[PDB]
Amino acid sequence: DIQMTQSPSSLSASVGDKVTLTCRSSQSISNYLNWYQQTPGKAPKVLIYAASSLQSGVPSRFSGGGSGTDFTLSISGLQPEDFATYFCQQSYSSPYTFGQGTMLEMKRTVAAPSVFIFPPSDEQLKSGTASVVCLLNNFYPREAKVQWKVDNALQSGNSQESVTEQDSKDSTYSLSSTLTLSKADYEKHKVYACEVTHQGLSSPVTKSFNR
Amino acid sequence: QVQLVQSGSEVKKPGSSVKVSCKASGGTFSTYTFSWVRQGLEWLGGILPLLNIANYAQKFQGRVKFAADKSTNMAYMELSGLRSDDTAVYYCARHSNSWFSPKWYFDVWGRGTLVTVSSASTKGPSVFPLAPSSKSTSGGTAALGCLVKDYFPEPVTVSWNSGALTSGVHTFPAVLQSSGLYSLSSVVTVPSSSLGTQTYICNVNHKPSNTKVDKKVEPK
Amino acid sequence: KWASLWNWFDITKWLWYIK
Repeated sequence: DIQMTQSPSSLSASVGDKVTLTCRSSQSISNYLNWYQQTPGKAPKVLIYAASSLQSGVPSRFSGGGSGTDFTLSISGLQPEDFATYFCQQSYSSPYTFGQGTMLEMKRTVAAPSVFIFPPSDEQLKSGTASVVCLLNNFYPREAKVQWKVDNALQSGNSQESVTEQDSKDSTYSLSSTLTLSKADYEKHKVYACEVTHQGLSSPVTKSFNR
Repeated sequence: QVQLVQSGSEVKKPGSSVKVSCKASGGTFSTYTFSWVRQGLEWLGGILPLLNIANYAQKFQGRVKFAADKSTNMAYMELSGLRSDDTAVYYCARHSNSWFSPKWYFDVWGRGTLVTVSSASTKGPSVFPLAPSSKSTSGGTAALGCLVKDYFPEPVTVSWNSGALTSGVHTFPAVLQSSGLYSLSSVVTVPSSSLGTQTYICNVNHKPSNTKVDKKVEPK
Repeated sequence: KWASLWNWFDITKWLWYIK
């Protein structure tokens, strides 16, 4: 019954920055408010409880405050391991509700993707299907647009894409998009292309091949 | 160190039920309360093993049950009427003890139990090469990969050259296709001068189906 | 499973209430 709302949904920052995350409750919850940290593939872990008490072992650069409906979590000098997702959670009344989470990402300068395209393999074509893969490698920021074209006709509803988490080596992202057609449809066309739009590209880049 | 050990991954058809298990290790249940939280994070309910009392979120009314065996220090949740949107990781979590303060928090978490609800049966992937060519080169570096298509359920593990190749590798999160089967890709960037001299092999393991595939990825 | 489903008994705060 108590909605928890976090802002911002995502925050870009640098190591050593001071940041403050916000959580708001739809009803007054005194200071029955907890903050958790979560990294991909691992269970969450409490950092702050009762709005401002630091769990044993948590670095003192974490602090919390608030009482009623407005709450904050501050990190005074972000370290690399702090780049994670943070959830607030109220323990005031059932059902015990979590905020939607704030994800912290690392800043870097804009990086254009390198674009590669892969035709279907002979082994897949023998099975009767054709998947074409477009790879966008090591770009920043995360926002990117891929458009599949088959003989310059824009495709829709026959592709899916996946984006990696931020790379710890260089703070970039990578994206893979797969266009899947039947073997029969695949052999009726010649030019297969993916067009990529990104802030680091002055104009959209097209990678293509002829079947 | 009081820890929570959870039961293994589950695959369930819609309309069936699943029982997740959580064992307290390095300590007993004592006076503590233990809840299940799935993943946005959502509390389903919890149990006080000392008194054999449970609480539940109204959203799961008529669908959730809890039990505990004080001899084995194991707690259970049964979730019935399973729907495809019950697919989640289910964490068991201990509450901080309210004797010290009613302003409680989750102070111990299990590693989670993946519960996949779907009408699909277990199926191993097909593994296709993503061959390097002139369309996958960017001056001194070439890209190649493997398309790991049409498997169920999660997860799949991908390695390159039995672990000898790790730099430049990107293995992407799986996508769920309209068929209800998963698909992912794994790519690597290598020096283009290595293509005719270094062999590149993607190693794919899908434990649920006992599928193990090694696929050489050659230029053509 | 067969624990008593009693939402009127707050299992998260009962010890504090009972002192």
